[PDB]
Amino acid sequence: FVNQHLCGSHLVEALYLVCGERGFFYTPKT
Amino acid sequence: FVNQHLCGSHLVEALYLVCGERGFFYTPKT
Amino acid sequence: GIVEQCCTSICSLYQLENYCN
Amino acid sequence: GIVEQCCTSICSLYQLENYCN
Repeated sequence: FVNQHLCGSHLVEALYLVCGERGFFYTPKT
Repeated sequence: FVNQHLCGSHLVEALYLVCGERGFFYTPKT
Repeated sequence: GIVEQCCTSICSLYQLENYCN
Repeated sequence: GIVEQCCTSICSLYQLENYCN
């Protein structure tokens, strides 16, 4: 699932699945 | 959608929808 | 943290916005 | 940033993990 164009909710989902209990930061502004 | 128990992908989705272009941090560890 | 406030207990807009950038 | 690397271009595990805590 990671090796494609991932946007909006689809990107957030990928981060969620990859990062696990660590969590992540989603900063489309940066 | 915000005024319920929100877990895992459901919580990440709510953050995404609320925070918009600002983005957010999801830190279940903290 | 956010799990305790929004998953284990009922979430709110007030609290969610605390985690926006 | 992440939009440029993963939305506008093709994403990778390598890059996604850069945004994990």
